[PDB]
Amino acid sequence: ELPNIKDLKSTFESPKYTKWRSLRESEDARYLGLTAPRFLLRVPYDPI
Amino acid sequence: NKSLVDQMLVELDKKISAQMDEILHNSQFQAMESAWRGLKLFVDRTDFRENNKVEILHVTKDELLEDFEFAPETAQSGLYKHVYSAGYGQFGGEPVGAIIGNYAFTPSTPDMKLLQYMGALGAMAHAPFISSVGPEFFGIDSFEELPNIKDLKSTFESPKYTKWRSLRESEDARYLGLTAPRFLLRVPYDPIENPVKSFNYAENVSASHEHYLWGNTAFAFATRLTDSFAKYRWCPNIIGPQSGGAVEDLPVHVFESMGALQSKIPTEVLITDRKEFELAEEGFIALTMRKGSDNAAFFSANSIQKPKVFPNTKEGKEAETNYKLGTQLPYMMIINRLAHYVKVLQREQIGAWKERQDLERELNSWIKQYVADQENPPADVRSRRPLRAARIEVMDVEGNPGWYQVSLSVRPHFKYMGANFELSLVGRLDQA
Amino acid sequence: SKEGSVAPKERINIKYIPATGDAQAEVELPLKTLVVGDFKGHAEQTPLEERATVTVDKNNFEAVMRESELKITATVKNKLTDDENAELPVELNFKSLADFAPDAVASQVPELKKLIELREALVAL
Repeated sequence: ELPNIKDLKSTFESPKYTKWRSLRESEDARYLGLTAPRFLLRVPYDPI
Repeated sequence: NKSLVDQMLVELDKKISAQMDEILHNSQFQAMESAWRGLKLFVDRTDFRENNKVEILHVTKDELLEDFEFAPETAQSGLYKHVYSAGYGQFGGEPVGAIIGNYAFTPSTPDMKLLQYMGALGAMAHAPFISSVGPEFFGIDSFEELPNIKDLKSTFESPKYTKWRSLRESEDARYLGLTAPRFLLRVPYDPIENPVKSFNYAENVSASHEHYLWGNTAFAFATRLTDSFAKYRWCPNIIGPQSGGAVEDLPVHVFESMGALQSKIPTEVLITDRKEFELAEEGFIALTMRKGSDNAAFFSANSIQKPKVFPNTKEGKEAETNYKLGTQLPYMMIINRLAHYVKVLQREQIGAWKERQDLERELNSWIKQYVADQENPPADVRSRRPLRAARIEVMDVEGNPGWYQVSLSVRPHFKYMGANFELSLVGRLDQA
Repeated sequence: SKEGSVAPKERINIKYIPATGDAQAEVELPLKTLVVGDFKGHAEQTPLEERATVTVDKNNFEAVMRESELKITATVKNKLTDDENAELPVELNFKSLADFAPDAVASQVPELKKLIELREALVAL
């Protein structure tokens, strides 16, 4: 549903993300990196 | 079939949690928990490798009064023995830097008397006594009605506060500091945000915010003192968002509003700048909440003592300046450490061959150690060397050879604590 | 002795002496705070001047709680039934901060502990 999100910047203004917002301002945040969508590891089993 | 079994589990846990709420929201239980939880909150934000220490002394307010009233004089009180006698006044010992009292004070005569004694003790040991104020001090049920108070200054004109008003005029009031609203120690238990094992417990905070585990702000203030010392071995950097009076990483709690969402404020209320200033004028240390964040800050640390007004003349205004410096804890902490260093280092010199001018020479060379008298030293230097100028005079105690009378006067760097701005549009202004 | 030892006097005497001049050595003072408060559920019989202070730090905080021995004897409304006259008295004991968790509270209250045991039995379906 990522295509249905009209604006992530505005989404992150919610009180819900208070701690995350503070995390991003810490001088230790330079050593954190998080990735977004996953990816396929296996093609579904198939006779061919 | 299992669906019905699951419903049984739902109702079982429902009932269990209803009971669990009663224990966790029990005032006796919370008293115990908040004491120790708040204590750790303090302890683990300090750094014991920086020569910081802390001791616990179990005492109730009631038995503090018992002891102070029992003793004939403060010099024979049990607390005095623990603070002064076994520390500051003992060769080979060490002096207590500050005393943190985990108490809430009201305008009640017992509370007033207790503060009087603590002021005396702090004065003698040269260590401030910090604690907190109860909501009822302001005539309100809880701190959540502070926005409804139209004027604190006028509130304190009531006969009700007679003793408090006299307390603020005492020369011992410099060693008292009381904080205003409390702050959250614990986020309510929640399957997602704060889960427990086995039992599916979801804590239900009711309409009463006293269900929240509130903690004593004095401990927050105490960590401010520790940080300043840890970095500089001095305690003046405790009154600003950037200077070091910022309290970072407060608990948050988003919950449903009127169909929207909102977070319980870490402090009971969101103090406005005007309200904060009012509290400052009345000698309270208000921890203010930074709106929309998890950060709070102490904008100033005025003591209980009320400033004196002098005649509007060169000399009179200098008197005001001097007295006001005395009324503020960021400067008194400088004096306090100086007192402690003098006591210790001078005892080592007893019995040495010193004539009057020998003390002037040596004491001058000593005090220079903490002076930064440069055109423009950086804030870091100003922090570790809090003084800008110092003056020492030594006289003789006539009729008592080997005894001297020493006067030490210092001029600290000033903290930025307010300003007025006049804005104006102008044509033909000189070009910068 | 901090005087420094030398040999008996000879024609040639050699001694190491640290060049500190007349500088007065000094001792750094710690910042010690005293936290005073009602850390137990009851007042002590021991006089204030007699009861001692406890040094606390990060490496022994829990040990201090254990040694201090905390206990709460209290009564709460019994909401496990439908009777306003029903009251529940508990005797909680704490050794560390973990003991203030609901998990521990249940384990020390039979009236709830048994219900947790029941819960687990029902889950075992």
